Amino acid sequence: MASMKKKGSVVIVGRINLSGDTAYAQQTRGEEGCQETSQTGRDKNQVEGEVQIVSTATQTFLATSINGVLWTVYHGAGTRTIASPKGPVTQMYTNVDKDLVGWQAPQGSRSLTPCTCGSSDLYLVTRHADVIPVRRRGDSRGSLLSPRPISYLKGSSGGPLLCPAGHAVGIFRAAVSTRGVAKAVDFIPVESLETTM
Ligand SMILES: COc1ccc2nc(C)c(O[C@@H]3C[C@H]4C(=O)N[C@]5(C(=O)NS(=O)(=O)C6(C)CC6)C[C@H]5/C=C\CCCCC[C@H](NC(=O)OCC5(C(F)(F)F)CC5)C(=O)N4C3)nc2c1
Ligand SMILES: [Zn+2]
Repeated sequence: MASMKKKGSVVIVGRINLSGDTAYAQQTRGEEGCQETSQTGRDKNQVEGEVQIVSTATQTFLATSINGVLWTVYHGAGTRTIASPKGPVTQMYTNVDKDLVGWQAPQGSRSLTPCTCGSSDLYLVTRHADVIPVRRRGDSRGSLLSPRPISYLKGSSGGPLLCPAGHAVGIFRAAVSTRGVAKAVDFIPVESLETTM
């Protein structure tokens, strides 16, 4: 009982810069500092942007700010706190049935606006700053216009699907693959986020 360990916090280790005309990933913290920060839960780094790259001790994925909430997947974050300048921050949303968790958006982040366009021409942003066109096929499904191996999508759960105007349409959750080729993606629709709020 006295030897029971405590799981570390999720740690922001970078971001996907969507500011200019070129999307590109930036790293803000290395492996060693990530491990240190996950154990203390103290992260003094400045946060910027909409899409964060986050990591635990064993997994790395994405987290996206929408309406002042940093959203990500439960299968990445579990019930973990997130590191912040003042210590670990407890999740304000947890829904395992949706594979969804959320924390208050970090100070300095920018939030995407929920989409009300009703458009089916979407764009998935990956951890490698690829902007993949995706056609919406259902409430929670979309097909890649250019299929590719699932390797290129691994580590991008928690990333956004965006409409043509840059609104948040959903959060990337799972990949539909055949023979290792991702033909479609499963995502948490922004409306499901809005009802959880
Ligand atoms: C524990 O408590 C919970 C509660 C609810 C929950 N709900 C889920 C739907 C779920 O799914 C698992 C994780 C997800 C994934 O890996 N997601 C990423 C991703 O990148 N993760 S990650 O960032 O690398 C990582 C692991 C660090 C965090 C985007 C994928 C990228 C590549 C796929 C790799 C092969 C996998 C193909 C697989 N496909 C699929 O399950 O098909 C189903 C389905 C669908 F419609 F798609 F839902 C009916 C057809 C898939 O995508 N899985 C498997 N786990 C949970 C767990
Ligand atoms: Zn829109």
